[PDB]
Amino acid sequence: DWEIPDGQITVGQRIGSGSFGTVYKGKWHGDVAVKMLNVTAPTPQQLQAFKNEVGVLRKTRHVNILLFMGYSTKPQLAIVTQWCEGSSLYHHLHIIETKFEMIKLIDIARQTAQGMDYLHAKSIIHRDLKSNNIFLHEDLTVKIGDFGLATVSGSILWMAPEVIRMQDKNPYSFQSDVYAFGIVLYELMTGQLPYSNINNRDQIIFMVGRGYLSPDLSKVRSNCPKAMKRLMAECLKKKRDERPLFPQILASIELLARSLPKIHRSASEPS
Amino acid sequence: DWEIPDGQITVGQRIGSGSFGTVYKGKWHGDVAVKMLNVTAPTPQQLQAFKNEVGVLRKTRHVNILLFMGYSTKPQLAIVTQWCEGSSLYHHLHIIETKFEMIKLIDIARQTAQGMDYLHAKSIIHRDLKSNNIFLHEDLTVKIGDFGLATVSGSILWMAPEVIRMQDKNPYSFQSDVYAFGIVLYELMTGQLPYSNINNRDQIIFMVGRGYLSPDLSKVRSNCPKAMKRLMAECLKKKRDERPLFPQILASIELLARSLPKIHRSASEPSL
Amino acid sequence: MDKNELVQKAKLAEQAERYDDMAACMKSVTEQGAELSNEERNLLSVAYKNVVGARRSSWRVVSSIEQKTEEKKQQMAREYREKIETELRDICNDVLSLLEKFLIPNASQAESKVFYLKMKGDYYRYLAEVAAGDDKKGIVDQSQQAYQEAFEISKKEMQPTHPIRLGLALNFSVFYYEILNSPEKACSLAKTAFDEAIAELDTLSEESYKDSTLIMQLLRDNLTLWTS
Amino acid sequence: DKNELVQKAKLAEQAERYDDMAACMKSVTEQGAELSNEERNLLSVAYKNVVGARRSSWRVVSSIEQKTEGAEKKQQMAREYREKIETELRDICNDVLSLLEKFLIPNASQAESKVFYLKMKGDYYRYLAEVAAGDDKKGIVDQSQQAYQEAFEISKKEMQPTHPIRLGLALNFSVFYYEILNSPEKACSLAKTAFDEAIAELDTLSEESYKDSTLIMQLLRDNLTLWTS
Ligand SMILES: CN(C)CCOc1ccc(-c2nc(-c3ccc4c(c3)CC/C4=N/O)c(-c3ccncc3)[nH]2)cc1
Ligand SMILES: CN(C)CCOc1ccc(-c2nc(-c3ccc4c(c3)CC/C4=N/O)c(-c3ccncc3)[nH]2)cc1
Repeated sequence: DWEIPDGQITVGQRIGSGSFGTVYKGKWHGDVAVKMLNVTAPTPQQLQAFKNEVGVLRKTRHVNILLFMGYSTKPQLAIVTQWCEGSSLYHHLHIIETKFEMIKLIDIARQTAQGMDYLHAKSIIHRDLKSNNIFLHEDLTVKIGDFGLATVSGSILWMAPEVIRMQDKNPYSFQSDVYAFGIVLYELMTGQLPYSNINNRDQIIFMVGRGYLSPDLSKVRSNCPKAMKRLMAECLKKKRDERPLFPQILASIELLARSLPKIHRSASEPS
Repeated sequence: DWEIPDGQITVGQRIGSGSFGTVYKGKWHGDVAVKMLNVTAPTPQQLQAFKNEVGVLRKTRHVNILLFMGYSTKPQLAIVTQWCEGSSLYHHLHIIETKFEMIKLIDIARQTAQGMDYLHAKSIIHRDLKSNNIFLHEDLTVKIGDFGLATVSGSILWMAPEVIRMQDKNPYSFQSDVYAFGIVLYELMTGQLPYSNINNRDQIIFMVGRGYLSPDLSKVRSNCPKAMKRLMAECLKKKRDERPLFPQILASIELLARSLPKIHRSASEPSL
Repeated sequence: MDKNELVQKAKLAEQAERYDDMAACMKSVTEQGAELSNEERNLLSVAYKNVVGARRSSWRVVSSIEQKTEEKKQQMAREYREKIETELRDICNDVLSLLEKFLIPNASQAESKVFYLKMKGDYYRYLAEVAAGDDKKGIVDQSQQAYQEAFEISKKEMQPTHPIRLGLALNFSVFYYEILNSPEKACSLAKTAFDEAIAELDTLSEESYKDSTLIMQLLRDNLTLWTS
Repeated sequence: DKNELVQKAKLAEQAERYDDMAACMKSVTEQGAELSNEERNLLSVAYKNVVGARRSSWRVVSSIEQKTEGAEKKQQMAREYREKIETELRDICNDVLSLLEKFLIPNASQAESKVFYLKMKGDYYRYLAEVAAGDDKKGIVDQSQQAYQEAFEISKKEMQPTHPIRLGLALNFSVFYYEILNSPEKACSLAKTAFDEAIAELDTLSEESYKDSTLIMQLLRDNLTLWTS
C-alpha cells in the first residue's frame, strides 16, 4: 500500500506537462518527480484512468523502468516517481542537438529495448513510446516513464498505422509497441527528427494509414553498422505480423555490441 | 503477486555469501543479482524467514534501496534484485582502500542517511547495517541490501551496546541503526576499520557490550570539518533515547555539505 | 626565422605538448625588440607557466615524502629536492630577467603593462613558495609592489569585468594567504573584487564573458575554502 | 650503491620526472648484478614513459603535416621539427637497445628473464620501425620479429599460458603484424587463439593473476574486435 498521507509531499519548480497533467520536482525522501492534474473536483471518468495508472505502475520493478514511489489522493490526485536528474532523450537530440559515440548509441538503444522486454513479459503495453519518454538517469542509465496510457492521443509521429485506420476496439498490440521502438531507433542513429521535410500534421495522419509513408533511410549516419539497418527495416514494416518481437530485437542488439570497435587505434601494452 | 516462472532466472559466476544464502550474477531481463542458499528441501522455519524477507522488500521503493525485482521458489529458494556495477563500500575500504574524496565522502554519507530515512517512514527496521551493505553503484549511487534479518545476529563491530546485552525480544530500535550508521560514518571518515586495536572476539563483546569501550576519533583525517566530527560523537551515545534520529541526521549532513570546501586549495589559474 | 615564422613554430609545439621547445622558441621571439600582440602574449604565458607547473608539482609531492619519514632516506630526498629548486630557480630567473629588458621597458599600452606585471610577480611568488631562510624575506618584498603596481593601474583605466583584472585580483589575493598568511586582508580584497564584478554585468560583450566567469567562480571557490 | 639508486628511482616515480628515473635505473643495469622483479618493472615503466611522450609528439605533428597541404612553407617547417622528434626518439630507443644488447640479455639467467628482455628488444625495435622509413626500415622490422620469435618460442616452453608476461608478448606481437607489416589475417590468427588457451586453463589461475591478466586479456579481445571490422 503506497497511498501516501496528505501533506507529506512538497512541490517545486514546474517541469512540464506529461500525459494527463503537469509534473513537478517534489521533495519526498530526496528529490522526486510528482505528476498531478492540479484541477479541483476531478472528473468521474478521470479517476478511472488514474487508478489504473497506479494499478499498472505497481507491477513494474526494473532498473530500466521508472521507479514508482507512491500516489496521493488529497488534496490532489497525484503520482510520484524517482527523479532522473539530467534531461530526456528529446532534449538531447532535438533541443540541444547533442552527439554521442557509436558505443553510446547502442547503449541507449539496448537499454530501452532491455526494459521493454520486461514490460511485455508481464503482458503490459506502454502504448506511448516517444523520445520524450526516454529519460537518461545520471546520463548513463535509461528509464521508461510516462505510463499514463498503459494497459494490461497526443503526438502521432510515434504511433502505428494499425491504430490509425480505426480498427477493432483493441488496435494496441505488441507489434504496435514494437513499431514505436523502431521510430525511436530511427531517431537515435540518424540524429534528426523523422520527416524533416514535411511541415504539417493532417497529411501525415492519413498517409501513414494507407501505407504510403515511411521514414527515409538516407539520413542514417555512415558509421552506423549494417546490422541496425536490417533491424530498422524489419521493425518499420507496415504489416503487423511481420515485425519481430522485442526478445529477438533485444538479442540482435547484444550481438552488435560485442562486434563494435570501441577503440580506434590498436591497443598496446597497458603497463 | 511477483511470482516468476522457473528456468528464466539463470545462475552465473559466484560472488559471495549473504544473510543465509550465496549470491550469484544472474541473467533475468538483464544483468541482475540473485541470492540462494543452494540447499534443497529447506527447513520450514527458514521458508518463513524467506517469506517474511519478500514481504519487507515488497514494501521498499526507493533510489537508495536495492531494487527487489522478484523471488524464485524453484528449483531453489532465491530472490532476484538489481546488480550494482562495482562492489560494496567494504570492498572499497578493506580490499582496495580507495582514497576517497571529502566532497564525495559527504555525498555517499548523505545518500545512506537518506536511505534509512525512507525505511523508517514505513516503520521498517533493518537491524543489519554494516559497510558490507553500502553497495556503491558505479561510484555514484548507494543501495541498501541484506533484508533477510530485517523486519517491519550480526557482525561484532556493527551493533549498538543495547542489543549486545541480550535485552528483550526487540532490542534493535530506530536509534540502534543510528549507532550502526555512526559506526559507518566512522569508517568513511577515518578510512580504517574500527576497533582495530583488538584482534579478538571474546574481549570485544565484553568491553563494548557493557559500555567500557567506545570508538576514538583520533584517527580521523585532518581536513575533516569540525561540524562532521561533532555529529559522529553525537550519534554514538551509550543510551538509545538520546541519539539523534535520522531526519535530524540528514539535515545536519546537508547543512555542512553546502559549506563544505573544495580541493586545489588555491586557484591562480586563468585559462589562457 | 622572422617574427611570423617563429610564432608558428610555437603553435606546433603547443599542439604537440612540447612545452620546453615552446618556451625556447617563444623566448627568442620576445628577444627581438618587436611589440608583442595579444595572441603572442598568450603563447608566452602558456609556454612558461606549463614548464613551471610540472616542476612545481614535482617539488610539492617530493616535499610531502621528505617531511613524512622519520637516516639515509631523508638525505636522498633532500638531495633530490635540492635539484628541483635548481631547475625551478633558473627557469624562473630566466622569465624575470627577460621581462625587465624587453617586455616592460617597451610595454606601451597599460593593459599590456598590467599583464606583464601580473605575470612578473608570479615568478617571485613561485620562488617564494619554496625559498626558505633569509632569502625568503627579500624575494617576497620584491613581489609585493609588482602586484600592487599592477593592481592600481587596472584600478583606473581598465574595466572590472575584464578577465585580466579579475584574474589579477584572484592572483593578488592568493599571495597573502599562501605566503604572507593574512586571510583577513586576502578575503577582504577578494570580496570587493567580487562585489565590483557582480555590479556591472550589463557591460561585457559576447566574447570575454566565458573567461571572466571562469575566473569568477574560482574567486568563489577560494573564498569558501578560506572562510573555514 | 644498490639500494640508494633503487630508492632514488622510486622517488622520481612519484614526482612525474621520468627523465631522472630513466637515468638512475640505467646505471643499475650497468652494475652487472641480476635484477629482481620490482626493479625490472621500474626499468620498463621509466623507459616506456619517456619514449611514449616522444611517440605522441611525433604522432600529432605527423597528422598536422598531412592536413596542412597547399602551403609548402608550412609543410617545410613541420619536417625539421618532425626530424627533431625523429632523432630524439632514436637516441632514447638506441639507448635502451644498446643497454639491452650489452648488459640485460647476456646476464639473464632465468628463462622468464630472457623472454622479458627479448620482448622489450622487439618492442623498442617496433617503436623505431613505426617511425623509420626507407631501405633500413625493413631491416629493423626484420630484427624485431627475430626477437619476437625467439621470445615467443621460449615463452611457450616454460611459462603457463595464463602468465601475464606471455599475454603481453602475444598482445605486442599481434599489434606488430597489423600496424607494421599490415597482415591482419596472421595477426588475428595468433590473437584469436592466444585468448583461448589462457581461457582453457582458468582453473589454475591464481587470485593475484586474476587482476593483471584480465586487463591484458580484454585488450586482446578489444584488439580482435577492431581488426575484425
Ligand atoms: C512543454 N514545455 C514544458 C517544455 C518542456 O517539456 C517537457 C519537459 C520535461 C518533461 C518531463 N516530464 C517528466 C515526467 C514524465 C512522466 C512522469 C513524471 C515526470 C513523474 C511521474 C510520471 N508519470 O508519467 C520528466 C522527468 C521525469 C524524471 N526525471 C526528470 C524529468 N520531465 C515534460 C515536458
Ligand atoms: C570481503 N568479504 C566480505 C568477503 C565476501 O565478499 C563479498 C562481496 C560482495 C558481496 C555481495 N553481496 C551482494 C548481494 C547482497 C544481498 C542481496 C543480493 C546481492 C541479491 C539479493 C540480496 N538481497 O539482500 C552483492 C551485490 C549486490 C548487487 N549488485 C552487485 C553485487 N555483492 C558479498 C560478499
